[PDB]
Amino acid sequence: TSVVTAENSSASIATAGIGGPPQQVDQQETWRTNFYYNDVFTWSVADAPGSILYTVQHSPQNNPFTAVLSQMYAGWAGGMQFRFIVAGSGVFGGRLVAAVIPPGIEIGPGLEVRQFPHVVIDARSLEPVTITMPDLRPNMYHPTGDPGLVPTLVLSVYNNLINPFGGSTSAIQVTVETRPSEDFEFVMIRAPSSKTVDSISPAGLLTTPVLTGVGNDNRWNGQIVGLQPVPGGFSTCNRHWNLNGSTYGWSSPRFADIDHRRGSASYPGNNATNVLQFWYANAGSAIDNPISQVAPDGFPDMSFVPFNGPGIPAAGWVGFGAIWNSNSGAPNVTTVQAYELGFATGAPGNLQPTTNTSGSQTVAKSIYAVVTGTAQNPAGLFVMASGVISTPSANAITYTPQPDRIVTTPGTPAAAPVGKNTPIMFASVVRRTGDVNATAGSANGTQYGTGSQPLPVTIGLSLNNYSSALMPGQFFVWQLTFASGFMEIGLSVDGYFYAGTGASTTLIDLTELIDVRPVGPRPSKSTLVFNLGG
Amino acid sequence: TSVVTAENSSASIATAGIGGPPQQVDQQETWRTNFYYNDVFTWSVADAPGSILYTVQHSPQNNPFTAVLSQMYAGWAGGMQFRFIVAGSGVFGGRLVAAVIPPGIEIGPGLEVRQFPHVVIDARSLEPVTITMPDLRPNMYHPTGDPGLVPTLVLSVYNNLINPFGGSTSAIQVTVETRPSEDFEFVMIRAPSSKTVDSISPAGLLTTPVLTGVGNDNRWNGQIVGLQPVPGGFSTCNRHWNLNGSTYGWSSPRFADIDHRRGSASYPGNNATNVLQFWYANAGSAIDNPISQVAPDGFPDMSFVPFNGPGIPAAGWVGFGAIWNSNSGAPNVTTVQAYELGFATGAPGNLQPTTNTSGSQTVAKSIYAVVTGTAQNPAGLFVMASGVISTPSANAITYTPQPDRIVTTPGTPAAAPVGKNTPIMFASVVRRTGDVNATAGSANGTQYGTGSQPLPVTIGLSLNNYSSALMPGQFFVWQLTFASGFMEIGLSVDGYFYAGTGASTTLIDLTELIDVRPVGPRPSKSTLVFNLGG
Repeated sequence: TSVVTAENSSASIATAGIGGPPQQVDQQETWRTNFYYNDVFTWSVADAPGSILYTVQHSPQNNPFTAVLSQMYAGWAGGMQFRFIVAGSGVFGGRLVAAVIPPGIEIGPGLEVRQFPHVVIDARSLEPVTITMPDLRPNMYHPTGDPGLVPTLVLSVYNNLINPFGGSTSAIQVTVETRPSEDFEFVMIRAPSSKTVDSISPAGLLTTPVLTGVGNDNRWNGQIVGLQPVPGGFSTCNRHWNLNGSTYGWSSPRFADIDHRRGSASYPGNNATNVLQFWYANAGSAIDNPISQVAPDGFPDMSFVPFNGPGIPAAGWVGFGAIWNSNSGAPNVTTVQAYELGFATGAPGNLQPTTNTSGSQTVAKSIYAVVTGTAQNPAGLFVMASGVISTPSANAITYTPQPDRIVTTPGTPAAAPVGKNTPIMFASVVRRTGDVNATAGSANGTQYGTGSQPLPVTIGLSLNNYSSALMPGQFFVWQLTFASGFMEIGLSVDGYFYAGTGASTTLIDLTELIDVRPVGPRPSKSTLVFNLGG
Repeated sequence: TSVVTAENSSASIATAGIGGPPQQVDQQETWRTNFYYNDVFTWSVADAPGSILYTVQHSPQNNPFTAVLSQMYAGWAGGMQFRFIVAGSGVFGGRLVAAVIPPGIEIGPGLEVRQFPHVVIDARSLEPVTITMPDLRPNMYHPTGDPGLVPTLVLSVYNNLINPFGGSTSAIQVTVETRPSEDFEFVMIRAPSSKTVDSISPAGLLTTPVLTGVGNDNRWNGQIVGLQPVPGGFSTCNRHWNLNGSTYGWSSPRFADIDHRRGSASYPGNNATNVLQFWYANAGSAIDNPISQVAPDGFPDMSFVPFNGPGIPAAGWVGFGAIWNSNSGAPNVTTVQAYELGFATGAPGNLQPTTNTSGSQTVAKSIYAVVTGTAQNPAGLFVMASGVISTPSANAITYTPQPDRIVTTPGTPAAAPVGKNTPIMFASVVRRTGDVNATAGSANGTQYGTGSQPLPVTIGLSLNNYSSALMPGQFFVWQLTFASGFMEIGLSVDGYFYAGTGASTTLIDLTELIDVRPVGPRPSKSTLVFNLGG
């Protein structure tokens, strides 16, 4: 075998002797002789000449085996060899340029990689193309924890990609591989406790059994069976956490309980027998909720539908609950019922649905008859957190909610389709009131309820800060593999999830889904693949 | 590594010793061992066999690093190595021939490159094809400033390019790369003050922040947000500067002021209360303007629309201004109003719009009521240079101007679509009179006003002479790179800008535009690319 050493090799082990004798310097060790996978990027026909497709800074992490060895060593020095395995086709054309940009030069649109010392990679190349990144460093070694100035490896489009067919295929995958060079070394062994870049990548929170096993939504605690796209956009802010340590809304991530103490109660009719109890409060009276004052913790963020009489309302959010008096509260025995909660205006007269939370008032009307009706001014509610959907007859209404019924607070980031990508929404089979036995079989299509993001993701995002873990303008992409196809699923800086379905409103079933796999950050201009089983 | 020396190598350093010892002659210097980018040309399927695609004369400039080193050296001698990296495809066919034509032979259509000593370059070649241009010179060295007779490198079509598909892709990009040969040298070090070809290429005047940042039009001082093509052609001559140091029109490039002293004034009606003041002068009475006598400096070159009564006219050019008496002028206090200016015939009776400036008369009619109306024969105007567009109601009329309303002087060069290319026109969002709050958001589409060329280009072209900087029959091409595509934009010998959209009238938005890049001269038969985001 032949392992290529760097140009600055003899002065690299010489000046890194301030760390003592070099460690893991044995050239017959396999982890130093073989190339191993590092990354995959995508080269589309929409890429301009001169545009940068791949960028990596010099670091052991670029190799899977020097990233393992760097957690026991407090320092490194030496180069790294990169290989480029274009998937390609013999009908595609266009070249790439790869050059090692020295420290002190910007990496941006104005950079002319073609006038650096470079290597050229064809779109139809069989053998992989190799370049060596030396360790052109001003520090004498890079301590793992603050490495210093490093060279950068930049792939740029030389000639733009052409496909002389037309549609269908428009992007080529290029696989980066990585081997240490002959003068790479480690110094100053440390305890494996912890160190290195002191941040967490957003990769391990979304694993395999989150979609084909356990895993729940943000609205009901239902098992995820589908992703359904929406074209045009939607907004959710209840249990939706963005990539920083913040949210815009109430409802801490737990389906426990809804409890409110102060608010008015009423019932219609002159007779206090077999009526519908109606409870109301304004927005901003929730003193007990430490996150947001606009609602009690666990209140559903849907718009109230105006219904009257004995008719069961279509769609909506009902939950089992009771009303309790204040002053060391013991609830009334003769009122426990299913209640539909929501947001209205003009209570208790002409009730209209509301879109914005400001200027709205929370309402709670019973759907079934109750033999007693109270009207005391201090009163509250106690409603379980998990809910069901009220329906007039069986059949199947629609997936609930629609994108227009979902209430938003002021200052909320909205999902927008960028390119051919479109946002998705996670579906779950939920029980209903028109048919309790809604097993997923025959007797009409079962009801689907859709939340924004998976809860495991909400729990694992709430604690950690990811302000630099994903570079804005891109999304982190996972690779779902079914039994007869595969798909790419993205995750932006706002917590939204993307798939490149385009203008389609068809539910995608995770029945035959097997495994997922991290890839990394990838820009929003690249279309996520849709090679499904169909 | 191996660097190939020339055939006339031993007699090249020998006869260039009249300059003394050779400089930058060190073969281990990287700038002499690596190939670097020089140019890109395009090989279309419309190219005949024998037709010349690429031509370069022998010069250090052909290399990015000997062009840097030539500004400190007053002389050079030796060869240069060229490489040809065809982007290609495995489905394309056809060959090229590259030969070094000696001095004293013409470079034209009758030249048979295939019977010179040549190299053959396939359309589907993976490895680059190398040729060496020796320094076959009659002078003993080439002083930078007057080099003398040089050999020329000519690429010609051997077999014409075939695509056995049909449409879509019809052109291949070929990338020229360049390395100095072993006997290249510099002599007689000079001060870096300045020298070399003593002219400026038209490349640095159109840079990145001219389109996604600062940058204004020739009609209003509005920020450029779009390019819109027109099929059929248009003519503009007001602040439109061609590639020489000349123009055909008035209005020096500055939005300062419009001031005219002599000309007649009138108002209709027997009552001198709440009338529309109307001022007129003939074409050719502007003594104060040193460029052209046909107009005052800053007068808008649009055709007057005939309107009467209290109706606000559709389209047009209005500006805020007042009338002033002569003989050490102090203006009248009781007449300051918005005025619509323009060109008419048959004033003050039957007013008709005019196309040609000869035989026309400049008119200036108020659109709003004014409590005093003068009729003195010596009177003038003072109108601000920046203008707005008068509109009856809100909505959106059209982009203004249309190609037919624009007045031309006699002797004006007209834009014509050549091939599939078509001319473009730079758009800007301008304020209107029907809606002052024309922020680019909701409440109908905002009004777009279109000028001919960017002002930075007018300022940077006015001073310098470019009579040989662009070879006629071609255009200089820049490479715009968006977030999801790219485009080629040309610039001819007449100041017009071209894009290869074809027969389309759709506005192209520079919202996602990032960077531009110079390429060079490219002929008019080559279609500029349109790989946009759609």
